[PDB]
Amino acid sequence: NRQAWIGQEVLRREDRRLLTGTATFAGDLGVPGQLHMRIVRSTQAHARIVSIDATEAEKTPGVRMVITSEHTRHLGSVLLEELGYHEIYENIEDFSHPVLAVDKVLYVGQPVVAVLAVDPYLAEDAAELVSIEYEPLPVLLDPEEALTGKVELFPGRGNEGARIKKAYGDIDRAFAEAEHVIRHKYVTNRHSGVPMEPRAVVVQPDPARDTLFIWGTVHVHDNRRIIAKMLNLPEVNVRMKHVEIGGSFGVKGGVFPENVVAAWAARTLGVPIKWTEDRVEHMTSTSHAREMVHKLELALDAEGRILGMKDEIFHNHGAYFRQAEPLVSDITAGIVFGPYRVPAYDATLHAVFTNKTPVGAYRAPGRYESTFARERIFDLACAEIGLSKTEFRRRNLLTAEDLPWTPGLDIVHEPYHFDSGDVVKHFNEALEAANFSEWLEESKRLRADGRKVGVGLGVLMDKAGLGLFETGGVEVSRAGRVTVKTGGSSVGQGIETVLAQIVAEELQIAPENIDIVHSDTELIPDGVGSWSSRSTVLAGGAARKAALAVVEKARRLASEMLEADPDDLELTAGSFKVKGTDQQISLYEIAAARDPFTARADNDEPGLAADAVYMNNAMNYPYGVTLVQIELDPDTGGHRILRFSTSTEAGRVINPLTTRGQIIGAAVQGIGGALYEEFLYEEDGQPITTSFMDYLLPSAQEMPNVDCFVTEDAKSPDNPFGAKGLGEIGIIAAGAAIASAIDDAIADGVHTDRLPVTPEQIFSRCQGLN
Amino acid sequence: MKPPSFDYVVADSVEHALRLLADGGDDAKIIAGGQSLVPLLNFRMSRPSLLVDINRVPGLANIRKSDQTIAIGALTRHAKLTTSKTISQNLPILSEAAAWIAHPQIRNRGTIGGSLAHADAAAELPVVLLALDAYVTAQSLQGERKIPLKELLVSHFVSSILPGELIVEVNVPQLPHGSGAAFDEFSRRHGDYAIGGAASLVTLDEQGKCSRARITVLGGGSTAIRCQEAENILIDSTLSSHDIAAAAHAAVQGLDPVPTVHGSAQYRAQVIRTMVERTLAKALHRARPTKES
Amino acid sequence: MNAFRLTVEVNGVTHATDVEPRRLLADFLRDDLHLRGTRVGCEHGVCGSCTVILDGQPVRSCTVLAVQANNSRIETVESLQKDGQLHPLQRSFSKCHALQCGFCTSGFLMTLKPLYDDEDVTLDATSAREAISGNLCRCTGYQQIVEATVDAFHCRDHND
Ligand SMILES: Cc1cc2nc3c(=O)[nH]c(=O)nc-3n(C[C@H](O)[C@H](O)[C@H](O)COP(=O)(O)OP(=O)(O)OC[C@H]3O[C@@H](n4cnc5c(N)ncnc54)[C@H](O)[C@@H]3O)c2cc1C
Ligand SMILES: Nc1ccn([C@@H]2O[C@H](COP(=O)(O)OP(=O)(O)OC[C@H]3Oc4nc5nc(N)nc(O)c5nc4C(S)=C3S)[C@@H](O)[C@H]2O)c(=O)n1
Ligand code: FES
Ligand code: FES
Ligand SMILES: [Mo]
Repeated sequence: NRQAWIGQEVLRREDRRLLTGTATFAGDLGVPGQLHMRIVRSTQAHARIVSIDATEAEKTPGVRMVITSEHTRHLGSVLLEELGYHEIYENIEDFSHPVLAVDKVLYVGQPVVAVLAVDPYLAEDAAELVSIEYEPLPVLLDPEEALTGKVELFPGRGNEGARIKKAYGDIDRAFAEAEHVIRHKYVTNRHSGVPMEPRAVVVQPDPARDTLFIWGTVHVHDNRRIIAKMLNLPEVNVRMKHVEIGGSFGVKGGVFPENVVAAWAARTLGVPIKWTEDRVEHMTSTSHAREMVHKLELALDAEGRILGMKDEIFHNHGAYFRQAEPLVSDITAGIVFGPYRVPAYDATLHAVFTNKTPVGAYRAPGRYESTFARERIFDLACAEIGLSKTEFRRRNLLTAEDLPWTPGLDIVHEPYHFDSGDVVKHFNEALEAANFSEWLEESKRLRADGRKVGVGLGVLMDKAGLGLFETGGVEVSRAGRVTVKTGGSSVGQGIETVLAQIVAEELQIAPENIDIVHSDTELIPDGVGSWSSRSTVLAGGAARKAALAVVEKARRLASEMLEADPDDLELTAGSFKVKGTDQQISLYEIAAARDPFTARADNDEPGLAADAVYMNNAMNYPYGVTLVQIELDPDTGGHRILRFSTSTEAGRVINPLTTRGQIIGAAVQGIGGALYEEFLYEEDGQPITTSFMDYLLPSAQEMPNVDCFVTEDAKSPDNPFGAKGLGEIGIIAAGAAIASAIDDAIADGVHTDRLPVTPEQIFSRCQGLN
Repeated sequence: MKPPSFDYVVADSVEHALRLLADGGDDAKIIAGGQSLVPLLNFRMSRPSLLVDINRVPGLANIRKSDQTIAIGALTRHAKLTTSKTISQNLPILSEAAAWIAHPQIRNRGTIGGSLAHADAAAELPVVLLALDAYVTAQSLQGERKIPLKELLVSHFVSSILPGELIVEVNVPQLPHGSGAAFDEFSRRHGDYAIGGAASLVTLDEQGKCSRARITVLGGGSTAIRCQEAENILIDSTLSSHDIAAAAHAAVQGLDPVPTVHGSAQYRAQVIRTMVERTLAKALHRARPTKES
Repeated sequence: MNAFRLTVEVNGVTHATDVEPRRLLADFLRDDLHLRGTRVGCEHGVCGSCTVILDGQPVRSCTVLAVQANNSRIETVESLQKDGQLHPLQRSFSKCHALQCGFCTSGFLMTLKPLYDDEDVTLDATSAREAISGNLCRCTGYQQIVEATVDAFHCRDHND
């Protein structure tokens, strides 16, 4: 019996917690003697202040204290972000406010003053009574007029952002010797993750001062490292506790001003502090994303093959870096080329500042915005060259042949180098088999008195190792069960299930008996976290050589327990059959026997100096094509997405049932970005989309009756097991394909630039009939 | 979140309610449903000192076919409009119109009496009820008024209800017999506050001219709007894509809407325009009986 | 200045407690009736999670002051499970991976509950979508939920 578990559809381990409601979330936590923090936020977009009136706030009963800026610029550093630095140069700042500075305000929703009261009702009751008089300054909003820079945000100025540049060989000759040279600029919409759980933090101090407990949800819960350094009380003593999270999409990823204010205030009062975000707040305070300006250029010959490709990008970072370091901007500038033959290139990314909510990293950050413009310049190019988008992408995709194809673009640091180590294979048979699966041609064939069709491709910077390591640990027990410690984090995508399978496979124990513990920094003093579709080959790779450390620790230890040497039958139950077929020793009894007999019955080998797990220089790049067909009502602005199918090649799907969730779910978040979601600021500076009535989240009825999934496990990469990151591959080309279809269905020019596609824009067909 | 502090009471009777909030507050408010008041509280956009819960008062809950009209209690739930009588002539337009009001969860607690007194510019009910020529009885401590729907709707979020007084019941006249009623709206997602919508109702002359027509507009200004002159076109004239198109294209010329987030001014005028003719389409067909179907 | 005494039935257990009128039902059902099962996402009758059974009808625990619920039956997601055995709705939701994060699970489940318990109707993909539509999710999106609900209604009725 060699029961296999990886690749199998097994129902999630997380399911029952969430279904019954036994699972606790950050907002669910209660601690006796709690104080409830409410935050007085900005009402100006750009303003310096004189704030001294919390008098009637301080004097309403039930309120224990009101925290001003002067409390917190103290010690009271300003929000550091970490490695990925060089640095070039420099950093400060942003970081955010970073904590309430008693001088200037750089966006509506910025923390200025925190109150502390007994119940959250009384907390904001006192928050109203706080008065701050403002000097309104001029307001910056357009990324392009940020750097043509009058109206400077920082008085030190403090050039807006960081300028990233990457460019191969001889693009001067690649362009100069081209027949069709194509220039167009694209604009992406400002939108984010907007998960269902708003941000929430609970801090309990151990006033014995020794320590501090944080049931806050800080999204690398092993980034106590920041709070520690900031508060100067490091590094244990800041012991983080595990909580379930209601979705993040990287939008919650990192340290916020709220996190430190609470932690500081908790420490210096010896009193537990609780914080729970407004949705409204979330819309003006939680990290933004997606807003770019994509000037692009192409070099093409009479064949239609690529020769040269690129110009400048303007990433609008909002007002501040927020562990939203060039990281994403650096990634974006690395992969606006995707999985194509691109002889040369010229990135000049301008990460810039405006009076908006500080930009973090939304699901597939910088790659939704880039694979849009890239596929919106390719579609446009087919208009002049004259012939099909299908057979353009078809023969200048990614020659292989070529593979390994060390590019092709830069000067390749994505995010460091060198890459693209595209050792993973056949670029094309995906697109080929993806349309041989099976329609596309079948309703390009349309009697089409309705409307039309679209395409788009997405490669992914999706195992950001991180580099070198990731920790893991497996433990067998006296009670039948198995325990797995990991540096992973259940944002709700099924890590605790995937790892259980990985361990199940290697240990020959049902994934039911295995439990997984994460984000509890007392058990797990070191872990990396969960971002950039990574946690399987990294943390699952940790789980493997952990479970593989026990099998030796056990099988070796079992040969000593009976007297048979390490050869037997073949050895799994999980237990130990020597011979064929006398006797046996179970895997748990082995562990139960290693008690206080001079020892210990467990493993945790990742890692040491010269790390473990080892994933270094080159990450895997998964690639995928999205296929869409839309109908449109022209007398109004309506549309009904008739068909949808994202198909992505990624070696070794670990859990097919759950990966389907990660593909479909993401794809919808893409349609949300493509046709519904935009943060609208009024020309003076105030946010307009603050409620849910304004910001449009896709609902059940409007979505495609099915997103089809075409994944194949050809060409496993060489990081055993040969698997890929898949938690982002849904949204990548969701924007471009929708756009192409809309332009194909009208039909004028293939000339759409700005997302989203509002119903007002989409009667420019009233023009067509006129 | 976090609504302001207030005192709270449940009224026993229709004049008990009037009696208490009168001396209770210059700024005492009524509640009933909550789906508009309670959220206005979590946004701290309202500061009642006293809240009067009338949601538990006997009479105002039923539906009657009195005389040549139809009586509806003010506390009648949106859901009990999609169900069940429903009412006479039934479907009337309302079960077709209420089916747009947000979702079942909200429709389960939102009252007709609330939406009319709240009077959101984009509220689906008043738009319909104006096309039916509604009549709203409003009891007060002093006496009892009856106000037609035309004067009632003042502005967005403003009604002509005097402070203190209470909307008791809405009665709609049961129109003619065998007439056409339809309602359609456009919105990004099914159930959102619509960009543009229309409710058109046609009565056939059989011999088949048009005897009477009433037309209203969702989101033409600050309130529902009768297109009294666009109706004049249809009168005496028959069927026809053109008379329909001519009627619809002439209902929007007198309209200046508000923007911006979901659409611009002239934009909405053109969406409403296709809403009028489209409703007029099914405003026939439904007008066919003589039954035997 | 003003305290109010609640006499409410919650998931069977009747409670008597004094609460300030302004506390919302959601906050009351989480404190101190520590039934964290009910979850709060939006703040104005949209997110869905909010949703609870009030007197048989699904309403938002978030547009109702706790005080308005006096002398009424209330049921939350905690009340589905009956002696270890997950209520079939919960089973098919896991059988079809109808949930990844957890938030949009109280909301949908409680919306679907009275619909389930009453003998009609069938729920086909189209009518299934319309049913859950009152609840938002940012993870699935719905495809599997719609697939999950349908499955639940087949083992319900036609059932071998
Ligand atoms: C087109 C449309 C879209 C909608 N969309 C949404 C949505 O997206 N989300 C949502 O949550 N809800 C929505 N609603 C519901 C809307 O809030 C309704 O007004 C609902 O009925 C609110 O409950 P209520 O008005 O009965 O009680 P409340 O909302 O408590 O009433 C609010 C106000 O009405 C007054 N009032 C109520 N009854 C009376 C009376 N008998 N006499 C005098 N004054 C009275 C009160 O003084 C109070 O100030 C929508 C409704 C419509 C028509
Ligand atoms: N059942 C699964 C789950 C994940 N994977 C893949 O294996 C890795 C393990 O996941 P993880 O490392 O956590 O991926 P990320 O750290 O990038 O996070 C997951 C991904 O997809 C997500 N899925 C989410 N789902 C829910 N319900 N809620 C969130 O907040 C989520 N947030 C995310 C975010 S953020 C991203 S980017 C990922 O590469 C994923 O593609 C898989 O094969 N099978
Ligand atoms: S938060 Fe109360 S309904 Fe969404
Ligand atoms: S809401 Fe995040 S998983 Fe459904
Ligand atoms: Mo992410």
